[PDB]
Amino acid sequence: VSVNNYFYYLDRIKKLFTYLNDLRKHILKKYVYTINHKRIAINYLYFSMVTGLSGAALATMIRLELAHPGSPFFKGDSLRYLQVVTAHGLIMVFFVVVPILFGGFANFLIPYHVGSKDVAYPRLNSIGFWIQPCGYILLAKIGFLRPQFWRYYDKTSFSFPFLEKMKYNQYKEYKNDYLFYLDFLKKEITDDHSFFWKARKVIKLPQYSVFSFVPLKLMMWKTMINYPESFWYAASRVVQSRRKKVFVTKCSARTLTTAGWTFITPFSSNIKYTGVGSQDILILSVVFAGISTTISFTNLLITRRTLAMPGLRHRRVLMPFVTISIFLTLRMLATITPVLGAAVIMMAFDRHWQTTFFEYAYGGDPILSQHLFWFFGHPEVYVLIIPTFGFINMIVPHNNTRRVASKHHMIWAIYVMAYMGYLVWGHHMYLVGLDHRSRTMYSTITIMISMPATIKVVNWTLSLVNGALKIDLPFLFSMSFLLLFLVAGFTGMWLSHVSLNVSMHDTFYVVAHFHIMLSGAAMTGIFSGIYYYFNALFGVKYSRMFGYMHLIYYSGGQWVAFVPLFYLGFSGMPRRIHDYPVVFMGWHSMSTTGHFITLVGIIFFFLMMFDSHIERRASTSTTLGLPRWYKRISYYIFKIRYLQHTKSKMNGIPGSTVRLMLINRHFVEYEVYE
Amino acid sequence: MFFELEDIKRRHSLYWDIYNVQGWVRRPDSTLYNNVKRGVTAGVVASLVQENITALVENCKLLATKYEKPQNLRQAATFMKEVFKLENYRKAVWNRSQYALCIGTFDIGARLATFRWLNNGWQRVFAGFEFNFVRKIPTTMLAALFTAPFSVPFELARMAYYGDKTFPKELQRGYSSYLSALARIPFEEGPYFLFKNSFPLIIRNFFQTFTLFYTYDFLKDKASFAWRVGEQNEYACKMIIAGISTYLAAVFSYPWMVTREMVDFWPKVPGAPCTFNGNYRKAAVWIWYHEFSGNYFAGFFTKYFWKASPGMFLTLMLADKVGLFDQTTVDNFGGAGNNSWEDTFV
Amino acid sequence: CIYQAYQNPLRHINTGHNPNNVYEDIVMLGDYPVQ
Amino acid sequence: LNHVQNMLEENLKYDAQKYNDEVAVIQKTSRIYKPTYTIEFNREGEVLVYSADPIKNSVVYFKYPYVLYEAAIPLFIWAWIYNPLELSKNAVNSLLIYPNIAWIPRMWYWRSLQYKIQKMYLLRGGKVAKIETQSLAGDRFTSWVETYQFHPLTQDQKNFDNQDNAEFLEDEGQLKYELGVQLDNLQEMGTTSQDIVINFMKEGTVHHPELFEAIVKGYNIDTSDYVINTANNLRAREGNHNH
Amino acid sequence: MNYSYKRYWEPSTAEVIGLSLSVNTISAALTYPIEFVKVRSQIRTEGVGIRSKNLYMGINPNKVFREIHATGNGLRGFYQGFESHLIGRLSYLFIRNLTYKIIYDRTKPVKAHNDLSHREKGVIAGFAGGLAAFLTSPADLVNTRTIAEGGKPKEWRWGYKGLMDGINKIAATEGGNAALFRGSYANVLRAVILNISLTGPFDYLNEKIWITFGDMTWNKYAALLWASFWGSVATLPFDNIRTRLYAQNADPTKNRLTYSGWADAAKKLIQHEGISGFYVGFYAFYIRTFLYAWTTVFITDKITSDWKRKAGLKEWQI
Amino acid sequence: DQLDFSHFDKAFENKYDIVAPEFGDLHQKRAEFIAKNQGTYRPVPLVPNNIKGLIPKTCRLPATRNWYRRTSSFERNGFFNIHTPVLNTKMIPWLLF
Amino acid sequence: HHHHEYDWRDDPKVNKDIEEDIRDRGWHPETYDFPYTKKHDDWVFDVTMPSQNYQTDLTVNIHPENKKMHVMKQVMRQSYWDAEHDMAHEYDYESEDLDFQCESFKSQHFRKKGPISQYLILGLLPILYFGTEFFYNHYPDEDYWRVAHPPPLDYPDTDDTDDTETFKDYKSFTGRRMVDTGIVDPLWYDIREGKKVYYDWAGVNQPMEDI
Ligand code: HEA
Ligand code: HEA
Ligand SMILES: [Cu+2]
Ligand SMILES: [Mg+2]
Repeated sequence: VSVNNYFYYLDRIKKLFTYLNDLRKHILKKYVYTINHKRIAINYLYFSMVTGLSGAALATMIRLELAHPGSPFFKGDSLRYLQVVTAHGLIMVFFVVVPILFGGFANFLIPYHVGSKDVAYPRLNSIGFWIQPCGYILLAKIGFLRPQFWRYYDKTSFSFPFLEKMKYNQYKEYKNDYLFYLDFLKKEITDDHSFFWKARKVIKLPQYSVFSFVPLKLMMWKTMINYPESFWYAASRVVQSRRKKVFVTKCSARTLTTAGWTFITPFSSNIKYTGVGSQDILILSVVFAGISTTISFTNLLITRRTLAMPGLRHRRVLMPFVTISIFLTLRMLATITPVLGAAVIMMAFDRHWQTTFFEYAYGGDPILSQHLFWFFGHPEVYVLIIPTFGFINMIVPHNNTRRVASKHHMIWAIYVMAYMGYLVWGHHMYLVGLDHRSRTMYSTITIMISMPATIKVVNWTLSLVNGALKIDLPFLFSMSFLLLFLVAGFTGMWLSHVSLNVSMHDTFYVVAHFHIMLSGAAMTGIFSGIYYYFNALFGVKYSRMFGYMHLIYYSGGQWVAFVPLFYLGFSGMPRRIHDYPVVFMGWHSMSTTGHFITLVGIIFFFLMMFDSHIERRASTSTTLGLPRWYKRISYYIFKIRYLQHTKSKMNGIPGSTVRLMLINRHFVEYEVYE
Repeated sequence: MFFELEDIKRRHSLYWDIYNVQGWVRRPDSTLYNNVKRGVTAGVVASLVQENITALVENCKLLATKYEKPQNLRQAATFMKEVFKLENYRKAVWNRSQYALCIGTFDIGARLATFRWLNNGWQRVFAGFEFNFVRKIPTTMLAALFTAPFSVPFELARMAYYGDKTFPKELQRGYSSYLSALARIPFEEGPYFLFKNSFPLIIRNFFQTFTLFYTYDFLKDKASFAWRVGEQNEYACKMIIAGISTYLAAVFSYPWMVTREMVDFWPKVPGAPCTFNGNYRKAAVWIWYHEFSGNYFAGFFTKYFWKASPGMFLTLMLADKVGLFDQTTVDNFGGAGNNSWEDTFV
Repeated sequence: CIYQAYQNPLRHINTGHNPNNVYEDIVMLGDYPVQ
Repeated sequence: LNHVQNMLEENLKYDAQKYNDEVAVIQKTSRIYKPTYTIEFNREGEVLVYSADPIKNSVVYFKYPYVLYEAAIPLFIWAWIYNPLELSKNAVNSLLIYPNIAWIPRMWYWRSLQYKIQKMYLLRGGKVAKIETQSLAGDRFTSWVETYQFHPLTQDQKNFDNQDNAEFLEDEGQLKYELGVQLDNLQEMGTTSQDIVINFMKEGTVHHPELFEAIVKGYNIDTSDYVINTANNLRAREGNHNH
Repeated sequence: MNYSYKRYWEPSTAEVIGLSLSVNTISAALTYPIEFVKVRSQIRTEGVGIRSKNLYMGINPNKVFREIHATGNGLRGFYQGFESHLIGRLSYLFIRNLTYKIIYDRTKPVKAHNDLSHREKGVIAGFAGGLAAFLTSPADLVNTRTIAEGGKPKEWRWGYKGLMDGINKIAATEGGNAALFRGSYANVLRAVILNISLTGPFDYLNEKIWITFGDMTWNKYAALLWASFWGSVATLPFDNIRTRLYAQNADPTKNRLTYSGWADAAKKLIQHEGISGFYVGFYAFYIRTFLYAWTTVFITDKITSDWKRKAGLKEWQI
Repeated sequence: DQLDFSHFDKAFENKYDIVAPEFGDLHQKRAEFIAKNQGTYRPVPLVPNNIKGLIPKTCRLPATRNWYRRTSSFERNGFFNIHTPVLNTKMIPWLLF
Repeated sequence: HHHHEYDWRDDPKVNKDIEEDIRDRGWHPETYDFPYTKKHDDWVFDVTMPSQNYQTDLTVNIHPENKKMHVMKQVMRQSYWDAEHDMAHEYDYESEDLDFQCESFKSQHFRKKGPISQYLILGLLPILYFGTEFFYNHYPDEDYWRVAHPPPLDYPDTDDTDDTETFKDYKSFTGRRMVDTGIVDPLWYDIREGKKVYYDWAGVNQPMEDI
């Protein structure tokens, strides 16, 4: 019969609560404790997006600081500018590109491309995926957090008196000595358990023998009787004074700064030069990053050596270019990581134990630290730029339905470039003044490195030709990546000249070279691979209009921000400068505008992701299961299927004749009729 | 004190900064009356030109439907004279002049005044280009959204005034002029007829205004190097910028009218519900989801590009002449531009 | 597992492995299987 | 937007509906011609009708319209170089515009040369005609077109000639003039283009002329009496006197 | 921020009453169709709720307005509810304003830079609004009974020709003025929620904008928009419940679901529509509230600025 | 009866009465005539029939009389093709500059 | 498996409050199964190519330009997850189930889409985060984003701003001579009463008052 339960509302509430509990359990299972490679890669990609947003914000702040001569943004905080520059560099290099590329691409593809079940150590993969956030956060908080916490207008003098434990040292003597302790009780009170603030203002008050300069915020100790807060509340912004002078020193802690991406000794390797703070934080973050990189490299390389499929045991030519580049870069990272870790440990020991590991006085030499950093330096960039070439090569072959130009030659060239990258250490330290033989050897090795790159460019160009071009959004990104890589190679080759390098070492030319090589080529290739594999990663087809807008604004912004930088480099603008002469204002403003356009393009890409999520339409492989028409029957079948799918898709669209008639009769606004 | 909500007035202390010419400070010349007058003048001129061009084009189309295309230069001159001789063309000139006065008085001028009220404060760089290119991005979008539907009433009035003469005179409501129709029909059919599913017009106007304003501002700020590094005339540069902006606006705007026509002109399939269901917003969605983009761009040049793009170009040129694109620029290191003279000569 | 008994107690020595409000251990807190 | 009414719009909608309902893809044919000779189609079931080498019969290097601009470019080059008028830098740059555009007429003429039907064949069934041409870069492009797509033009080419009763050939079969014919839609390289005018030159040879006239008239031919020629005398991309 | 206030000059009670009357009349006239549509929408899905998924969810205010216009009365049919709702709005505003003015006169801090705290001001405003809305429950029911007859069957229609005729019919058929207070507690709760969901967020956003963007001109409008959104989110279930209650016709067979009170109405809505049933027409309600707030704020602020300038307060004091 | 979602009941009907025309009786009569004469009564704009110096238009002329070669073309399947041989030819010039 | 009972409010044809997604007219994702096995496309003719055999019909001509209208076939909308059933499918009965894979291919965890509002945040994430680093955090300084207003007259002191003294420097002949030299630009403001009125030519708004 009918049941009259008083609260169907409570029934529905119980249903909702059960839904919430089951949702929490399912979220913990498939998004927290999951060992799925796809889920781990998706999480890593989201974290990488967040980190890249933070890095782009740091870059935008740097660009705003450099926009106008006279330090309009940072207000002369040179230490803050240096910290922000180091933070941007580290977050983009060690926390954005490496995290995104390694985590996302490897986790998504190694299960598929290498054809292995999950990862070699799924527990380690999950551990690294969950561990990257700590370093991500740590490296991004240095610019806003400093040991000198008080503000420039913060009158720390009012509160620091309470921090002084030496004020009551006298009673410390009689704490364990009671024979004459009462004698100390016979003294006259002057500053015992009392605080007398000297007159902070010129008060001409004849009737007042004493003027209480005590903080008004601490008048009634009863209020402070239970407040579990420090006295800094009285010291935090209790004055209306402001010093809007660029000459006014806003730090007074000049030793507290950062030493950029490459730690430069002894400036970084001395407490007198680099105070306790950002330097130590960066060293610890580098140690953590090295541990995480070792973990990731073990998890990746262990599978490739062991978990290979029955047919992909040794013939690496069969694997995709992106996966081959992944394996090669993993080996390269496994090479230099121990050296980087040892160098970081030595730098930390010098900073905190004073081993004189960089002091020229009793045996040390900053050249050793510079050489170690460079031995970690050039291979890092070489490994970083490697995967994007494989991504572009994989994107191009499917779009043109043709075989690659020279797969074996390209693989061998990549391996040779990786081998050669271990011998360009002296190239980045040409001005350090090494032995002329060493400088000549370094220059000769640097010049010879371009031999593999030309092979790759020729192979890409040749594979792009004599094919069946099917233009997709991915193809335009690959073309943009190739165009960006064209200029960077020329800039690097020009910088390889000894005289030109001596004329432009550590300048805006080098800054432009580095940015166009990394920010342009690598990020463009990452975006291309994202668009090339948008379906498998997201499950829905991409949004054509917003994707085109992103590919347009992002490609233009890179050139817009790198052309003025190269122009200033030809004018000899020093790198890592907080301000410049007025002669550089035009180029600086152009670079800043380019950076803003790049930010707008990033916003457009985010809107593209949102639109793709709102679209919810299934994607169809343009190859239709036949990426190569290696046979006439295959070509005929592809043509027939394409014609059928076109006829089905072009259904309900008005016919050619009817559309022409309507278009011709469109104008229907006449004055007088018959 | 009067309603549930309250906007409490709170006093605050003053502020001081080193520089003072890099933010958004409303121009003293940016006043309501002056902005309204300049926008009205520019819009009226541009609308009059566009309407005269549209009338001439329609008369030429009618003549071509009546007589063969000219065979020589002399034949072209004769055909042009014959077309110009049309009393239908004269009546169209009068009606389009009325409609153009109405539209450029209320749509182009309104959009220009809104842009002036929204982009008055953004000062430029003393020795370069405006690096804060995203500062006015929200201002331009909001300003375009403000005046996006201002022209739909006049457009609907014109369409109805030219749409009733096609029906028999037994159902003719008069409409001696465009102004007469605009005066009578609102008191006859109700305002809702002039604002019934005007989404295509609203979207087209919004997109056109946003494209024109943003592109013109970005080009004027960024391309100054072409008039600074290179010693160009900058007048051909202004004209080229106007042309590029007009082409971009047309490309970004024609899809709304294309969707409206597809909803209202595609032959309906017997025995099925309407694919767009008669809202046409899905049409835009279909336009935003169509696989063949060109399918939503057919006849773009033929249908409306030759009728409104010249108006937009003329409006941009007239705005440049009226100086409505003026953005302040002061030396960030000299005199009024700074408050700390120490870090300027040492 | 609040108000929905997904888990069965007879197969679980220590009921309460997940946050739930519709379960109770068969072995009571004052229960003791003795010989 | 449908709230406003226009009787022109209503008539247009009614006409569109009528066209979509009545005008169908399947259409009956009436212009049918029965030839006066049994036709011996080639090994590929084709009978040749017109063979021509217009490139061999064209003035390529020294053309009428292109020569004037091609020579006048040096005058503008000299004027810009010597600054004879003593103008400004911007005026000189403007004067430099002329040389950058001179290639357009020559390119247009060369492209126009490609549209000439070098070879014409009729396949079995008398419904599709294969027209083969060669782009001046030596690009041999062939296309099959429907029989109904042809419409003759006048000898003056200023007005569309009547689809029937046209006399564009001599009595013996040779063409009376260099003829132009319009095709509504031609699928060149798979891409359909609308309203394209092709030309058959008088220098061509009208093999089996009668059917050619039927191809010119556009009427469908009754391919009843057909023989097969077993002679693979044509090679893959065989060299031709037209080059 | 406690001493940050700026109340150097104070308005008089009569001028405040007159300005409130004029501005509220203008704002209600502007928002009359919006309120009528929002009331009509809530009757349409009183037992169906939002059955659409993801972005399709909610009731299309554009579609509702299109249907209302196509009903045949056109734009002229958008003031039938406004005929009586205006008087009730004016009465509620007058009562709340008198109570709040008396309270503020009896408890204002001496310093013009010092005002009653957020909690105290909210309490006073909530008391005034609750009293005022408890006063005008009959007017709310009468105005609601007019618009509700359109989406309801003609047999189930109540048949009110306006304010006085509707009042007489209600006092006759429904038993008496006791039925006039059906849902009076709901109206009081709606006003109280409205009385406290605006000033807090408005002041918070205004101060945040002042700190982040200086004393810019967009601060007032941005704070108004944020406060309107927050107040609409807060009071949305209360307004829906009050409408569904005051709309309850006498004939039980003529009611889709029977509501014996706020608890019964909420239980039935949760059983049928669920939690999302309280978010019906949220966009339309927010639009109406924001429009009324913008009109009233602009008019009253302009009038007050003119009055203060006449009074001669300093440029910083104005 | 009510609250029985298995079969819909008239109590759930939300239908607004259609009182009068939305735009007016003139619009109603015009709509009636249009639905009655759609494709039947075809008014034509007034044009002077005799025009000295202008040969009357009698039929469609061949494409050789056009004053401008359009780029976009119409594929008979209903497509609006931009990539055409004429498009390639026109794109060859500017790319050279 | 299995499903619920009949409800007229759940039928879009009955309930008038259901808005039909024009991009999802012919597709009903609720009918999609894992793995999908519904055929939805085959060889279709008689749209532009007649299905009859007119290969050698001299009396029949095919006119591809006169194709009749057809029904638009919307693309397959992405599947929406039936969370409840999925919550049952992915549920775990701990310490009573062996860690083995069910033989059925239906046991494969097919990732189906759900609500979209979360991704909406990803649309505004680049903006919000930016504000988080610039507005909420007030980096690099509080005044960097504040409205620009110059300091008042002799505020905070004549050492930092001796504007009145500047007026004296602008009143002497030598400074006047400097103006004649053109090297020093004209005065940036004028001292009116005790206030500094910046002329409209200065391009800077009026200095904030001392409240
Ligand atoms: C992923 C990033 C990346 C890549 C791929 C490269 C690639 C190269 N780099 Fe470098 N480089 C950096 C990132 C990179 N670099 C960074 C970050 C620094 C600064 C470190 C610091 O801050 O100090 C740096 C610094 C740096 C310096 C010194 C700057 C300084 O003093 O510190 C030099 C000079 O020898 C150099 C050279 C090269 C060369 C010769 C290549 C070659 O691999 C590329 C050359 C290859 C080609 C030339 C092939 C292109 C093919 C063509 C056929 C081009 C010809 C085309 C035309 C002329 C049209 N790089
Ligand atoms: C790969 C590393 C990388 C990247 C991407 C960038 C990107 C940018 N960098 Fe730089 N930069 C460095 C590495 C990088 N940089 C290093 C190593 C230094 C020197 C450190 C040192 O001095 O020691 C440096 C120094 C440096 C300076 C110091 C100035 C000077 O030395 O005088 C400046 C100032 O303009 C600058 C500007 C920029 C700008 C404006 C961008 C813009 O491109 C920012 C645009 C944003 C991105 C390119 C990120 C993409 C955003 C995402 C969210 C991707 C996620 C989305 C997807 C899934 C694709 N950078
Ligand atoms: Cu290197
Ligand atoms: Mg150096």
